[PDB]
Parts: sequence; C-alpha cells; structure tokens
Amino acid sequence: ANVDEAILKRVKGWAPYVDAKLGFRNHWYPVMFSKEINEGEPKTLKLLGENLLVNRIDGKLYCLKDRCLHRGVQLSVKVECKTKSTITCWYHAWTYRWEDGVLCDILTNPTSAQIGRQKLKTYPVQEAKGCVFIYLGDGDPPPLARDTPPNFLDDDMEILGKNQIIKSNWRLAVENGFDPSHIYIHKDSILVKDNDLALPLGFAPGGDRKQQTRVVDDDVVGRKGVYDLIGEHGVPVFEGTIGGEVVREGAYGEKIVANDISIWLPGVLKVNPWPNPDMMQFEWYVPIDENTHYYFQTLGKPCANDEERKKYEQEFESKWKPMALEGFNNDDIWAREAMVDFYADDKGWVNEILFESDEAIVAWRKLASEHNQGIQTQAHVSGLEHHH
Amino acid sequence: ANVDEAILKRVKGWAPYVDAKLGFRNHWYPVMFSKEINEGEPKTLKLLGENLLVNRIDGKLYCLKDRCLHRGVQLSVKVECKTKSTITCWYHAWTYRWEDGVLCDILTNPTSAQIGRQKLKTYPVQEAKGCVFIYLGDGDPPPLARDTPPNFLDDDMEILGKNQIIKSNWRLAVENGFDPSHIYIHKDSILVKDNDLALPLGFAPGGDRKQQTRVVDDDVVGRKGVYDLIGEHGVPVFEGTIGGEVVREGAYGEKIVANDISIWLPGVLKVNPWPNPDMMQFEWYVPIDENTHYYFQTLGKPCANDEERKKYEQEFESKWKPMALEGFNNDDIWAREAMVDFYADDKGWVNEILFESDEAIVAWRKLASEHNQGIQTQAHVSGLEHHH
Amino acid sequence: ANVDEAILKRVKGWAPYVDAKLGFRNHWYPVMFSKEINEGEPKTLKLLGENLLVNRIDGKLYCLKDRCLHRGVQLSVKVECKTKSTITCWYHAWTYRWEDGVLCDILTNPTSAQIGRQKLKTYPVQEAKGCVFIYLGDGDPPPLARDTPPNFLDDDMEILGKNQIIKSNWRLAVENGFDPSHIYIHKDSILVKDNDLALPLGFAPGGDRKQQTRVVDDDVVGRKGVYDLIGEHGVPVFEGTIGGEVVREGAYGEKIVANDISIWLPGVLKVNPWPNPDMMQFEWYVPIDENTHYYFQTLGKPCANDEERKKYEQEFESKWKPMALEGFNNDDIWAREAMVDFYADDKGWVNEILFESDEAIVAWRKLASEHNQGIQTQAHVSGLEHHH
Amino acid sequence: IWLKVCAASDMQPGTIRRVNRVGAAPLAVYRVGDQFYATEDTCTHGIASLSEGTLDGDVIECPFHGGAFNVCTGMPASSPCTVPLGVFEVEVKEGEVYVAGEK
Amino acid sequence: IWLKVCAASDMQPGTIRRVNRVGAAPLAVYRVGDQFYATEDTCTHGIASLSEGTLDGDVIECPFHGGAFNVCTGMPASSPCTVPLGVFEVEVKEGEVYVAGEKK
Amino acid sequence: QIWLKVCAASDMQPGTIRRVNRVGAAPLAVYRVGDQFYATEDTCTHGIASLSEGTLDGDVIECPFHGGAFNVCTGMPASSPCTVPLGVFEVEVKEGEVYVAGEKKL
Ligand code: FES
Ligand code: FES
Ligand code: FES
Ligand code: FES
Ligand code: FES
Ligand code: FES
Ligand SMILES: [Fe+2]
Ligand SMILES: [Fe+2]
Ligand SMILES: [Fe+2]
Repeated sequence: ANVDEAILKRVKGWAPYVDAKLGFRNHWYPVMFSKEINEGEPKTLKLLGENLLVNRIDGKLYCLKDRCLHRGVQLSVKVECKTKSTITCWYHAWTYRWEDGVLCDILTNPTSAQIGRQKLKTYPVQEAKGCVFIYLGDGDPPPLARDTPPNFLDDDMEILGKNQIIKSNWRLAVENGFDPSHIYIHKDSILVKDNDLALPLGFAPGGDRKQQTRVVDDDVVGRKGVYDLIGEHGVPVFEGTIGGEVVREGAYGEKIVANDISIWLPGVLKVNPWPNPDMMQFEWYVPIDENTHYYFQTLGKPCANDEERKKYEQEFESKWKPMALEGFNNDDIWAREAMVDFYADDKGWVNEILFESDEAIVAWRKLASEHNQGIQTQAHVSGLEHHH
Repeated sequence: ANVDEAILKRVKGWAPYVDAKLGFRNHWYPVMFSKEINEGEPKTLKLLGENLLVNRIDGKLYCLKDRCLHRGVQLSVKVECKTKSTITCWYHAWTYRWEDGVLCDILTNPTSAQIGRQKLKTYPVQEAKGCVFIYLGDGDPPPLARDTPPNFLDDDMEILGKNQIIKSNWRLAVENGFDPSHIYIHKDSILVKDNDLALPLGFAPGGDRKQQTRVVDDDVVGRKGVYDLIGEHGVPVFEGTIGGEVVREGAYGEKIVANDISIWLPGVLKVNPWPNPDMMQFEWYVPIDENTHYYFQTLGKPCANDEERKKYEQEFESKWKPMALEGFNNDDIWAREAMVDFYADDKGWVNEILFESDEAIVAWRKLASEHNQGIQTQAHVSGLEHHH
Repeated sequence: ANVDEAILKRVKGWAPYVDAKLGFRNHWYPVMFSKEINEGEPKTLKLLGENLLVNRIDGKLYCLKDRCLHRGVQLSVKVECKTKSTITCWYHAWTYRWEDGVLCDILTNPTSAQIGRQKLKTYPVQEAKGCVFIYLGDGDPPPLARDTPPNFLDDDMEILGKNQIIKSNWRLAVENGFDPSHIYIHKDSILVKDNDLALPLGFAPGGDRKQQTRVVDDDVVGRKGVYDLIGEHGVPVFEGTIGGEVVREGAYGEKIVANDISIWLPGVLKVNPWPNPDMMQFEWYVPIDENTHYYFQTLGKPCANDEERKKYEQEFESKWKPMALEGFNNDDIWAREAMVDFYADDKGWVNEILFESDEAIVAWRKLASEHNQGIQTQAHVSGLEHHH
Repeated sequence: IWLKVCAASDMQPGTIRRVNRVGAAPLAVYRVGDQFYATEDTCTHGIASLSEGTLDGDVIECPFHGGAFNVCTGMPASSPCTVPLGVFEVEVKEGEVYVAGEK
Repeated sequence: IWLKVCAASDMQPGTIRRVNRVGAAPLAVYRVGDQFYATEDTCTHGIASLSEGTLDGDVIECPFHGGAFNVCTGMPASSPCTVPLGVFEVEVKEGEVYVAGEKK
Repeated sequence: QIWLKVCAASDMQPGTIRRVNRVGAAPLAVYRVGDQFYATEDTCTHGIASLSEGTLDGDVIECPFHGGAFNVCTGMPASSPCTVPLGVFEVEVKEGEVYVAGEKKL
C-alpha cells in the first residue's frame, strides 16, 4: 500500500519489492561505525523513515525512538540525560529508561497515572566488526548473520570502511550494485589502471536463464540472496563495437577480481575478490526514507595478528579507501541518482525495457519479494492504525 | 473540510478545532502596531491565508483584499493610488474605493459595464491600544471586546508590544502557551533568576477534573475562554526526581506571578501578573497560513498619567521587552516548532498521549470547537464554491 | 486529463484549452537559434515536459528523446558519441542512431536480442530564419508555415531575436501578449518616449462582439489564429480618469505602430508594425513544463542584401534588443508572473471576472480549443498507457 | 412601458432568446415549459451571454464559468456568480410575450 | 469489596455508567445485552473518560481519539490504544449490580 | 526444419500456452484459443519475459513482467507498455499433430 494498486497489479513477478519503497522491516541494518558513538553521547539518525537515538552506556549500545510519547517532539532537540540510565524529554520532562523504554518518571508531575504504564519504542542494537547494526523490527531479533553476507563475520576478517548519505531510493542502489552490465561506467576508473585490474566492458550471456544466477534459500544461517553467474558461460566483452568498428576496449590488466558477486537481503552486496585479489568488499544500501539511503561501504581482509592488521589500515587509508571506495564507487553514486526520475513516479517499474544481463536483477527482485521479513509503511512511521 | 474525514471522525471531542488548520473566520485579529502604518502608505500582509492591503486615509485605516477581481493579481505588485480615496490595479487599471471596495472606474475602458457592478472584498479594521485589529469575517462585526481578554481594553491600561512571524501552525502556539506543565522549558530562564520569580517545574494535580479549569461561556461582551486552575488545589513541584534521587530544582523566587492564566477565542492568552507583580501579558497567535502565525506579544500596565506611561515605555524597552518578551518567551518559539512534524500529517491529533495537566488543553479544544464563529477553508481563500 | 474534471466541466467554451496545461502536441515549436547549436555539440532542452537532446551532424539537426530506453536515465548526464552518427548511453552502452533512434548496438552485450528491435523516440527538427523548430508530435509533420505567423517566412524578412526561460505557464504569456488592454502596463516604457510612439492607455470598444476580432481558419497554409480588431470601432483612451478627473494620459507620439495584432496556434503573437513602422515582432510562448515557458522573441525587417542585413543587425544589438525586446517587454514578464498564483490551482479559470476587451482572449481560447492538434498529457511524458 | 418580444410559439420549450435594446443592455427571455421569464442577458460575473448558456429547469447556467442563476428570482444558484441578476416580469397575453421595461 | 452501582433495570442494553469512587479513580460499567462489565473509566491512551464514549457490542470507543477496548477482556480493539484496560469483576445480586472496586 | 512438431492437438487444453524451444534460435510460444492454434515468439518484445509464463485471455496474451499484452493471432500489441509487434509463426495440424513454422510470417 505504498504504491498505486494499478502498478502493483502489473508487476506480478515482484509486487512486494516494488511496494517496499520505505524498505523491509524486521531486518538488521548498519547505520554507523562503533568509533562514531561515544559513551554518554547520544546520536541521532533516521532509519526506514523513523527518527532514532543511539546511546552508549557502560560500553553497551541502546536505541530509543527519537519521539516523545506525549506531544511527539524529538527528544534530541534538547538532550537531557539526567541519570546514567535515563533520558528526560526537554518539554514536559517525561523520563524514559534506555534499556526498556519504560516511562519511569515525569518531573512535571511525579503523581501522574502515566508513569510506569507507557513505553517508548526501543530497537535491538548490536556491534560487530566495528559496525553498529540496528534491528528495525519487532520482537526478539534473529541472529545478525541472517542479514549479513557470507564471511563478513569471520573471526580473522578485519573490517574497515566509510558511510555517507546518498540521494536515491535504496532499491536503485541495490540494483546498480548487482547489475552485471553496469561495469561499463567504471571503464575509466583510476583503480582499473593504477591497480592493473582485468575489467571487461560487459558480457555476452551463455546458457539457459536458470544458469545465469544461483538463488540461495537453503543457507543454514537463514541468509537469502542471489549469486551473479553471468561469467560462468558468458563471453566477456573486451572490444566494444559500433557498426562492426571497435570504438572501445576493456581493461587488459593482470589482476583477476570480482569473479564472485552476490546480493543479500535486506540489501547488501558482496564482491569477491575486490578491490584486490586478497580482499573483499561488503556494501549496504540502507533505507533512510523513500528518497535517501546510507551507502555503507566496508572492505575486508583476513588478518591473523595485531600487525598487518595495522598495515592493512595504513593501506586502507592510503590506497583502498581513496582509490576504490571513492575513486571507483563514486561513479555508482551519480548512476543511482540518474535513475531517480524514471522511478520517482513508480512508473519506471513498468516502462523499463530490460535486456539479458538484467536476469540477475529480476532474480533479486523475486527473492526480495518472497523472502523479505516485512514491508515498512508510513503507518509504521506515524503510528500503526487498525480496527480489530 | 481541511482534514482527512477519517481523522475528524476519530476526534469527536473537538473535530471543528482539528479541522480549523487555517484558523477561525469571523473574529478580530491583531496584525501590526498602529505606528507601523502611516498616512497614504499601503501595507501588505497575509491573514487566515488571505492576502490583504491596509492603508491609512485621513488618519483612518481601511483594508481591501490584495487580489484584483479581474485576473487575480496582487495589486501590491505595483501600487498605484492615483487619488486619495482609491487604488488602481497596475495591470488594466481597474480602480477601487478603499471605503467600500467598489469598482468605481476602469482607466483602460471608461465605458465598461463592470464599473459600479463589482466589489472587491473589504474587512473591518480597528485600532485599539496602539494595535491594529482586522475582522477577518463577513457581515457586521461584533464588538472588539468580544475577541480580547478581560482588561486589555481598560481605559488606563498602557499597552506596549512586539510582533513577528513564527513557523508553526497557530494551534501549536496556543496549546504551548496555555500548557500548565510547559513551564519546565523555562526553568533556566534569565528572567526568573534576575527578576527573582517563583517558578515550579510543574504541578501535582489536586481535586477533581472539573476543578482543574474554569470555562467562561459568556461575558457581558460575549467572550469565550478557559482559566487554568491547576494551582488551586495542585501541589507545586520544585524538586525534580528520577528513581527517587533529586536531579533538578525549580526556582525559589519571592515574587509570585502568573496566578491568573486564561486562553480566549480566537486564540489569545492572558497571564496575570507577568512578568512583574504590576503588569500583565496578553499574546495572540494569529493564523497567517497553515504553517505560520504572528506571535503578537503585548505587556500592559495601568498608568494614570503621561509620567507613568513615559516611565513604563522606558522600562519596557530597557528591561521587559528584552528580558521577558524575548528572553523568556524565546524558548516557547522553538518548543512550538518542535511539535510541527508530529501534527503536520494531522496524525498527531490522534496519536498524542496526554497526561493530567493536559486537562487545560482539552478544555480549550472543546471550548474552541463549540464557540468559534466559523472555520476558514481554502475555498474562502480562492473563492467560495457551490454547484446547484 | 491534466485538470480536475469538475473544473473542465465548468469551462464548456474552452475546456481543451484549460486542460492543455502542458501545451498542444503535434505542432512545431522554436526552442533556440541556429547559432546556438554547433557541429557535434549535443544540447539538452525540455519541451512540453519532455527532455530532449539536439545535435548537429554534417550540418543537419537531429532530435532524440533524452531518456535511455533501458533504465530511463538521461543520456546527457554523460554524453558518449563514439561514432559520428550515434550516441552511446553511459550506463550500459545501448547505442542509438541520431537519424532514426534505432537501437543499433549495445557494447555491453553484442548478442542481445534487443539490438535492432527497439527505437528511441525522435522528433523532426527544422531550421528556418536562423531559428530551430522542433515538431513535438507523432507521424509525418505538416508544413512549418502552418505553425508560424504570416510573413515570418517571407524570403526577404530578416529575423533576429532573443530567447529565455520565464517562470509562468505558457497560456498566461499568450493571453497577456494578445490582451488589448494590458498596454496600460507599458505606459512608462522608455521605448514609447525614446521612439516617439503613439500609445493609448486602452480602448473603449465599439460595435458588436463579432467585430472585436477576426477568426482566421480560412488561411490556405492552414494556419489558425485571431486578429485583435478592437481599434476598428473603438475609441482609444488617451485621458485616464477617476471620478471624471484626469489622472493619467497616454503617449501622443507621431509613429503609428501595432496596427495589426494577431495570435496564432500553437502560441505565437505577431505585432505589426513594431517596434518601428518598418519592422514586425513575432514572439512565441513555448511550453517547457506546466510552470515555465520559453519567451522566444524575434524582430523581422525586410532586407534586400547582405549590406542591409548587417545594418539591421547592428541596430538590433544597439537599440531594438535593449530598448524594445528588453526595455518594453520586460514589463510583460513580471505581469505574467503576477497571474501565476490565481491560476496555479486551476481555479482562476473559473473565478476570473472578465471585461469587454477580454473578448479577444475568449476568441483565442475558443480557437485554440477547436483547432489545436492534440493535448499533451503527463502520460506522453512518462509513457503512454492502455489496457486491453 | 412593456416590450413586445415575440409569439409564444416562436420559442420551443427550454430555449433562450436574446432581446437587444438600442441604447440599453440586452435581455434574455427564457421559456421553461410553457412559462416565460426574463433577466439581463449579461452574466453578472463577466461578459458572457446567458442566452448562449444552458437552461436546466428554471436555472440558467452561464457558458463561461459554470456560474448559474434562478431565472425566476435572478438569485445566484451556482458559484462563482454572486451578484443577483436583474429580473423583468413577463406576461403572456393572447399568445404574445411581453417583457417589462424595468425590474 | 463490592460497590453498590445501580439496579440492573436502571441501565438499558448498550449503555455505559460511570462509577465515581471516593479517594480513587473512576470506573466504567457497561451493560452489553443482559450482562454487565466494568473497567477503569480513564482511557489508557490518555485522560479521556470512556463512559463518555460509544459502546458497540462489547467494544467501547474512546471519545478523544477513537481508540477502543473490549469491555470484557480490557484488551485494546482499535488504535491508537495499546495498553490493556484494568477490568473489575461485576456481580448482579437480586436486581442490583455491584462492582468489585478491586482490580481483577 | 520448415515445420516443427510441437505436440498432439489433444495434448493442449483450450486457453493454454506451450513453450517451444529451438536449437540455435529463440523459443516460440504456441497458444490454443478454442480449437484453433496460434504461435509467436515466446520472448516479450518489451523485455526478457517469457510469454508462455503469462496469462491468456481469449486471443490476448498478457506478459507476467509488466502487464503488457499482445494479440496472439496478429502479434500486435494489446496493452502498454508493449509497442513492438511479435513475430507470428503459422501453425498447422496434420494427423491431429500440431506443427509450428520454423520461419515467421512476412
Ligand atoms: S512532549 Fe515530551 S514530555 Fe511533553
Ligand atoms: S488584473 Fe487588475 S485590472 Fe486586470
Ligand atoms: S540506462 Fe542506458 S544502456 Fe542502461
Ligand atoms: S462570466 Fe458567467 S459565470 Fe463567469
Ligand atoms: S485518550 Fe482514549 S484513544 Fe486517546
Ligand atoms: S517484459 Fe513484457 S511487458 Fe515488459
Ligand atoms: Fe558499480
Ligand atoms: Fe512558555
Ligand atoms: Fe505587453
């Protein structure tokens, strides 16, 4: 009910996905790095359209909805944490506990009947690999692994990265990321030349439809995703032609990368190896609201000891972060933005003219529609509405 | 007419008030001070969503709608007052009399059949206590006293004030002003400390609900309002506690002020005494459009002669204005702005969780719903519609 | 359907016109001057709500819709013309021929079944009198002469002009231009004084309605328009009066100009002679979107050779452009903008109170409603829709 | 004082006839069923001719903006019309329609 | 423990009766058909008096925001209400109704 | 081969669709409308969808991807967003056996 019913009736193959303009509820989402949230210093953020507050108390993170139950103001306008375990609204002093959101006191009226009877929404928060994950859902959360790509949580896998807000719906980011033929926009990337990478312009598909991908729905951890196998039978394009004349060539570098690409619910891509044969890239496209998303980038590299783990960081800052995460992925950013207009009115979901390599995207759309854990709605944002 | 019918259906206790997003028609509203408009110098303003023009001719004020009958342009784009008693539209020269809005001439066609056959909307304007009031309504206006708080018009009451545009719907301003527990936001006020005022953090209600307020359904002049009596049997709260430990304290000043607080239609608050034992504050929250209002503040003090009023004016400019009107009330301004989001989609009127001191607000909502003289609609702004 | 059906039902005399908020499809429209588009330099523009790309190849102009068939991005975000006769989308390399829009190649997949089976929308482009005209329509275009005022295409008529984007719907511009009484806004024009022009303040109409204009639908080239004949039986107003007393006079210059004023579909005005007895002014109000238009101004003056053309050019840049096109018409620009609010909600089309000289505008509204070649709809912009 | 307009049979039911008056504003004569009424012809909201409008029962709808008036009372029946129409009593005698010279 | 409310006959089916208690919060007594029920009078979502609301079957609708509760179970029936209402045991003894005046 | 053997006419129920895969060529879709048979390319001209996985309504097939549609007899578009006509292949029944042409109609 986020999109015109007429359009949903048309996209019979993935209507839930097209309706999920605000993202999927009941999944874990990374929103910041552990280093960005300090003890006793609450931070604000918007996730799936909801304003939230995250605080660190005795080293542990807590998440409360940033909206007072009384008159609906954001507590963050003027933060008043009067005791270690609570936060007091600046307006009429309704006070809530960070651990369970219970309204435990009201300074403007200590005798109010509301005390102890109301509860502000709280969301589970977990830190892993130096990343802050919030379970934007209801009830006890599933393990974080269900919503992370394979190997992200490996013991020796050292994770580093960056995050920023991008102006496009999260779905446009996901599809661009899993798009087999979009590598064409990266043909002039510095990382390509500078890191001597082998990078074609596209692929001439081979085999049947089913062979183009590997849909994963038998993962013991509960993971649900899709693998892009266009390269298994497809002939990579290194000489692009027009009228039979070669007008462009791919990158004939020596380093073999990105032979393993997969997208996983709620919306995280895994590219392996990348940006180097001994590394991996994991990136999330987190829904902030219908028009924006967090582009949460991470690069992983196994490290067995405190050293090298340090050399990795040094190289991350010196090469990987500026040359790959930025130098390479920056083109993905404006590419996402370029699709905004066509899909803004939801009509792009009907008028798009797909071609062979989009089989991977269609597979993702179907997987997401069938295995998402809930459709976030504006009602979830303002307050659920119902008549039993 | 202005809100989703499903929402109005839910708020049975005050549907008209919730619907009155643009304000109440057929009431007097202050919009500027007398000294802000000089002889033959037309001034523009927007009230209840309507663009208006006010001019002073031979000392008297006149108000015409700032929209030519012909092609709907604002006359004020290029003012042309070619004779003392008229204004000529800059486009095709349709000319109107300030006195009755009659189309008395058309320079581009002196033989037009429209001449003397059309009338531009006019609104009554009255000056009192140095304030300019406009009756944004139809037909003969009621006495100005009906729409003003008691004593504002007293012969000896010397009125001085300030006015500005605030970005919030007028109702959020009204409710914040009459909110008994909102004083919590003023706990760190410089006025309270410097003027040694007694100011609790809030009140623990005493007595029954009916005793919390006093509704005035009629006066010798027909005014409609509500008095906040939470302090009659309520216990002032000076110590703020959380989990039993003291985390805050109210102000233990000696000066007892604000023992008399009342809100009146169309939306004007009276606080007496304030900000000093010998003064009173009268403030209006005038609807400009759905998202903004004029915060028209005035401080009154009885003065018997020119000596007292001269001294008062000096005290006002050097102390009361900067310390009270600005220093104290500035916190009310951002408090109002903080409630905008929750009520912007009109859902806050359903999802708000009220507590005891809100009995005052509820009383106002009901009084306003039962005695307002009309609901301003977008149709009033563009032109009333009706199809036989 | 671009307007609330209730409103369209009310304006029975010209509903199609009121519905044509985006302009009339299947007409030629000038969008720039030939000197503004150079060989191999693609230029972007929006016409009738559609984003277009124009390019010059071997001297000839070609027009392609600036929206890739694949994922709906604008090709112009990053232009890639790899061969003289084609353009390659920067995203997945779908390549189209400028000549017919046929998808002739796809660099990311040379085996794609889409190759040669899709075609991007193209529109006829024609250069005449140094002006670039685009036929925003479907099928074989009619002769350009049909959509141009008489004499604009005369062999010796030398055309010079200026173009800019104005913030108002195209119809407000058309009506202001053909509005007989709007000349009142030009009473203080520097051009009038500095060129000794005779210019009344308005007109007292004479004769019956039919005589106020001449509806043209008998032109052999098929052009459809209306001539303003208010001055044939009307009395020019040179002494403007209020209450019978003269408050303003018109201009008593010696030069006789503006003897013939005519408006033509799709929306081009011809004033003759103007701004001098031996010149003519032809101006278009081209729909860009519902809120803006190109104000395409041109001045024509018969020239028999290169020597006269150069002389005229010099007088144009030094006098006519700054004094007439800018100094005189600049008042028309803000006049158009002043009507935006009244008509923005489409209600002005119902609430406007017209007077005698508006007979000219009504005639135009009726002609446009009856002879336009199609109503541009948002569906034309996003993609025509239809269910079996 | 009265003005002889036409024969009752000159008008079919539900039709309107414009009556020009030299040196004066035109009038509109309406035939509602077998009854006759008259008002000023010019819509009070603009320059439209009500005789070029649509008659629905005893309500005339202006062709320009959809405003309307009750031809019997001359009072506005639909917005944007707000100024009442001038009404002229009409009487039919011996199959002849006469319209008063004044309102 | 029981409080004298009124004679069962004083209440027509589908009506609500507020029961004010000395030094305590008010209660609401509902007559659904031929059976009586009771809960707190104050809506758990705010400060509204449910006795001034509308009874539809066994569901009481709050006059303030349209939230609702099942008068038998005290469980929320319509948004925005989410906090269960306190239910009090009712007893009809010899024509007259009584309320436990004690949370069940 | 000129005529490709598809199946027994009786093996198809009225209102059903059957996909015909071909070596070295794009798949075809055979439709049974009443007692008659028609055939077109299987791939929707608007994308990469398989029309045989769509919904047949009379002589109009609806694509499962975006709701576009085609008339199976003429191959002409019946519903947006489809705009490119489908290639149609003649179908004949010899000895109760359905045969579809290897080359589309001109
Ligand atoms: S809005 Fe938070 S305590 Fe009132
Ligand atoms: S818009 Fe004012 S006179 Fe024409
Ligand atoms: S969006 Fe243009 S080739 Fe894909
Ligand atoms: S001119 Fe008759 S309704 Fe406007
Ligand atoms: S106070 Fe009862 S629904 Fe809000
Ligand atoms: S792929 Fe068939 S309608 Fe789009
Ligand atoms: Fe990319
Ligand atoms: Fe305040
Ligand atoms: Fe002009």
